[PDB]
Amino acid sequence: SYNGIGLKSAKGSSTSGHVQRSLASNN
Amino acid sequence: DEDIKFQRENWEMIRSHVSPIISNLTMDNLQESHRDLFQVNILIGRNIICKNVVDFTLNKQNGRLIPALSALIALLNSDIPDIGETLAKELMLMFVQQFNRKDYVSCGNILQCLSILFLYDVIHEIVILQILLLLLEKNSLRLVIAVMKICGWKLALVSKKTHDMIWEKLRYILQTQELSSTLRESLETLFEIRQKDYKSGSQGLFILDPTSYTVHTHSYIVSDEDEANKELGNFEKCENQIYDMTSTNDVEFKKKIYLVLKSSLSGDEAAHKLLKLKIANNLKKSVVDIIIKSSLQESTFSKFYSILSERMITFHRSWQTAYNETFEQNYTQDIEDYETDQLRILGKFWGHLISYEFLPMDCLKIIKLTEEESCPQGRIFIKFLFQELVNELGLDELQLRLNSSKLDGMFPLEGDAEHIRYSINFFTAIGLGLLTEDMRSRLTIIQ
Amino acid sequence: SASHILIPASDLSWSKQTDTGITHFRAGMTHEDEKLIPTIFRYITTWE
Repeated sequence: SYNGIGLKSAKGSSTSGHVQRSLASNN
Repeated sequence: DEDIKFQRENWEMIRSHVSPIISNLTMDNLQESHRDLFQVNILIGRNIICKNVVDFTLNKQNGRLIPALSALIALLNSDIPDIGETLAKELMLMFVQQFNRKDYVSCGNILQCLSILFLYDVIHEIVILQILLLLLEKNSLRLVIAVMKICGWKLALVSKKTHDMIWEKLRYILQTQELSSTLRESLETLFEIRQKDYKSGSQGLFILDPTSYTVHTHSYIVSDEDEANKELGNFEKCENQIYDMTSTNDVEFKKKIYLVLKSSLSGDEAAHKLLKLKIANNLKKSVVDIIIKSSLQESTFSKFYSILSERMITFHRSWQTAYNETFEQNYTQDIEDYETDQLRILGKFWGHLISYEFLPMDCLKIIKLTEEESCPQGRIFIKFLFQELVNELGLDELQLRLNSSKLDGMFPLEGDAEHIRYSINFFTAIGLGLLTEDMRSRLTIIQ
Repeated sequence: SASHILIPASDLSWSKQTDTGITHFRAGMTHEDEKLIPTIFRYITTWE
């Protein structure tokens, strides 16, 4: 969910806006 | 007479065979127990094999072993229906005797046996229910709950309509009638399991397929005088591939990890992309080897492969053992092939993980500094390892970790002065000689 | 290519305050059949 991360929109970004959590950052 | 003599020890040994088999019957031994039981003449020892099941059940040491016991009976009932046919009889009368005796301990012993046998399709749902009608005709409620907890799963599958009627009379017990307290809490627990759906009365030794058990569902009712055939347990007198020389599965995997490793910008991106793949535990030693070899194609050390390796180790402990297994596999085996341009990449790579405690100092105990169990390229790897320990930690902090390491490979203290003369001569050649102050005191005492 | 790369996205409200670290990744360039196109930052040895 949009927990403060990601984009305002994917319209002008030229990306998809797909956010996935970094499995590397845990501790 | 020798024929009576021969038949009596034959009767004895069969009796002395069945009894230790039943006393050694347990789960994951059921098939080996049944195999050996089959070779003894079960049919001649028909009541002997029955009574050894009944008494091992009744004894009240068992009860726990009841589902192991009932599973053997279904094997027997599949193989010879008459064995289960007779054995289902005795258990009915043993219930009827002890119900009339009011032996509550022995009743529940039999009822757990009759429950599981219904779970293993040995006996019909009819013979179960009528017992339930008798018990619910009195109070008898401690007995009847242990029945329905184990058998009501299968029973509501088979005979839902009459079973639901059993609950409705049972439900009338709690709400509209007064009940003794300790009995009453057990009764409502059954109601609780009923919503919970019986998922803790439905586990056991279903060894036999539903078409491998020959479906001798014995339709015997606990109102039938059952012929109580104790007599056959007495003694009597019978006048009667393409070999895989190539590893193309590994190469396509070795390419995929390399393509992950080059498509990333940062080490945190490549780490997440390797953790996204969910690599199986047999390959996670090999993925570290692809990382280390791709770190040597770089021709210079990079902080990319460090922070890649740091996020591997802190993710799961199986990656941390994979770097510990590779650090031994690199030093003891792979040093002989590596050039001196590749050894300065590795010593700065392993020097970085050790200085930030991703690998412990106890992994350095494997490395031994002798004339014999040392490589000329291995001394080059130790040199570039300790330099990254000096530059990161400092010369005082590295002195503290090596004192806590209590290792003998770098630090000989117990004797062997040719090795103390060796290790002082090697460490001062590196450029770090402040740590050799312990050895020179040990050396001059030997002189 | 330099843009078939997961872009680090981390909590812009609190990223102005402190250095959060890389907590999440935004997708960089999208394509139907997944290809991991390499980027030259892995091929150029850094200045340090």
